[PDB]
Amino acid sequence: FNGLTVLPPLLTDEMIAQYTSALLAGTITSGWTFG
Amino acid sequence: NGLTGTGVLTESNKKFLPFQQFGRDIADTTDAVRDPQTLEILDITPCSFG
Amino acid sequence: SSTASALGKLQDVVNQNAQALNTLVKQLSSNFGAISSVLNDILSRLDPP
Ligand SMILES: *[C@@H]1O[C@H](CO)[C@@H](O[C@@H]2O[C@H](CO)[C@@H](O)[C@H](O)[C@H]2NC(C)=O)[C@H](O)[C@H]1NC(C)=O
Repeated sequence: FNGLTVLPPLLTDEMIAQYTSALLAGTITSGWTFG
Repeated sequence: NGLTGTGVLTESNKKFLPFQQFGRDIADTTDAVRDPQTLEILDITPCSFG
Repeated sequence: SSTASALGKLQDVVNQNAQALNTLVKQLSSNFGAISSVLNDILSRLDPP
């Protein structure tokens, strides 16, 4: 801490995991149609 | 004792070896001191900003 | 699980950023030709002009 700061990312890790889970479920149930 | 700086001081649980006077961690920034009267280790943190 | 050093790229990015910050903050202790590297001392030890 000498005048320098670190800002947190807007998306937390839980949300990123949720996106990955949604993508995986979509591709595992609907094929490529959901794209 | 001649070492000057601004911040907020709290109690600390570090254990100085009986001859050091202060401490630094990385890039040579002082973090702890020893008051020459009570002979206890105090911890320094910068005043808040943003 | 077993083999290590499989994630070299992300570790490299982190190390590069940390090293850049470290060298930047360490550069604060150089005279650059002046008489001292601390500003309070030169304030309190010498004539303003
Ligand atoms: C510095 O001198 C002061 C003046 O007496 C000491 O303060 C007292 O010291 C006695 C003996 O250790 C303690 O029982 C008291 O509680 C102290 N009073 C305080 C701190 O208000 C002090 O101990 C001396 N410093 C050192 C390192 O010996």
